[PDB]
Amino acid sequence: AMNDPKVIVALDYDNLADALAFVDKIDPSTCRLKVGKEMFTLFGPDFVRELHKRGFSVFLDLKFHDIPNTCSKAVKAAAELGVWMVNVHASGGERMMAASREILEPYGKERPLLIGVTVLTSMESADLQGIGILSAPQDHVLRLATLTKNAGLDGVVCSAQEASLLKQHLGREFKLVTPGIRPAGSEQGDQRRIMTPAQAIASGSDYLVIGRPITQAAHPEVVLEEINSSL
Amino acid sequence: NDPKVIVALDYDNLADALAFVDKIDPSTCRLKVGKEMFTLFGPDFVRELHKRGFSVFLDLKFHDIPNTCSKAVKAAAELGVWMVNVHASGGERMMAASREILEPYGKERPLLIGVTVLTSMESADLQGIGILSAPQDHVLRLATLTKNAGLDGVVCSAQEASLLKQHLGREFKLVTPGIRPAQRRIMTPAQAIASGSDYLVIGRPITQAAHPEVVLEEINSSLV
Ligand SMILES: [Cl-]
Ligand SMILES: [Cl-]
Ligand SMILES: [Cl-]
Ligand SMILES: [Cl-]
Ligand SMILES: [Mg+2]
Repeated sequence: AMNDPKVIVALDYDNLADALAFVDKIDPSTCRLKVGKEMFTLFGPDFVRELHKRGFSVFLDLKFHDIPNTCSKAVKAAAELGVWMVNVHASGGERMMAASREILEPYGKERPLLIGVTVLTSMESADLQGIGILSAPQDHVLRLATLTKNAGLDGVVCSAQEASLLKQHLGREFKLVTPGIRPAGSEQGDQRRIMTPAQAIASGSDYLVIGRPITQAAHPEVVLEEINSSL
Repeated sequence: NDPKVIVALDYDNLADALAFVDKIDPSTCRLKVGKEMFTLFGPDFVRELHKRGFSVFLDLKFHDIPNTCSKAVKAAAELGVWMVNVHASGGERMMAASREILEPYGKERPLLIGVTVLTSMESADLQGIGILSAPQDHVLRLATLTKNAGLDGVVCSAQEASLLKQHLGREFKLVTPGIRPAQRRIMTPAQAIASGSDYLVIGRPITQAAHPEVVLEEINSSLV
């Protein structure tokens, strides 16, 4: 029953000082941080180490996708860095995912959570047909999420719409990391067509990745506490 | 000039990697930095390789939504790398966005190369991820998608090279791993270049050699 902040703040800064100036405004007890391909390619593991020094848990969002040997060694490198969560493309296949899980076994209970990416949020039918996928996107997402589960991974990134059905098929403990949700207290957070954070969590999301609504706030600390209180 | 050999640097230790690079001349080869060394040692390692005079293929196979993939590719251009790759399975829009963001970096911009079907994927692996096409046919589809997006070439095997070169043209670059300088089942460097490969990615045959600079010199002389 330890502290488990549900909001993961996306850090997508092209400047290190701006990024750290933002982190200075928030508390590690109230959120987690996501470091993606942009900030990692620009600033590397030293940036992640600085976030760790500040006491934050980090989701290293690099979506590794390579042959099993290479993908597993990259995941091992994430474990050497001491990250809380790391992701891989399920499209890399079952053997790639299983090899990545296997290599983390020696890191014990503190090992990174290993999460699969199914179909990127930017992709719709047309984009999928372009890369040779003819099945309906929802069915393909379920295929890839099931592949991840069967490879022994800890969870997947998924939309709020997908969450309940994924828990039903894959288990109550399978971790669901959900992007695209806006604070109810923000502008366009009152819109009904997209789930609020409370609705997303009720639907099965375990974590909510949120970016600009927080990083652009005058008082991101206030926005986080409001999101948190509502969950 | 244009060294055709790209040496794979897959070390889990910085000192060991640098001791190896100390043995070779930057005029005789290029270097590949992948997900393992980049995750462990980051852009500072790539900058050290540039300081030593080497051109680098940053092999991180970016695969994300177009905005994010393009920002990662821009980060590669900011680092000054010679080549960077992305997964063609990220789709045409992701690849085109990555090319567009490189436009202002001029002629010195990183070459942008697509990854088609990973070497690890045979028919059974492909079925598992929702692909029912023969792997060779899927490679051709994804390589064509890469060219359509305006990219500079693809990573491809010795088996795939001549067919891709014939179909997609002389100027579309083919970067080929798995080659071994002289079993007869694996192509030699001269055989691969003749088959259409533009660059060769070579690992252990060079990194584990008693005299890596001699292996490189022998490979380079065999290509004419
Ligand atoms: Cl806070
Ligand atoms: Cl492998
Ligand atoms: Cl996008
Ligand atoms: Cl089948
Ligand atoms: Mg504070």
